[PDB]
Amino acid sequence: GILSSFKGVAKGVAKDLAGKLLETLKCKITGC
Repeated sequence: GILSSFKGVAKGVAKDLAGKLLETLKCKITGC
């Protein structure tokens, strides 16, 4: 389903988006 894919992944996008694009520094800082 689309909703399944979104709620599975999109639900935590607010923080994790930065985790991906800024992996070089957010994940090092926050510990993603």
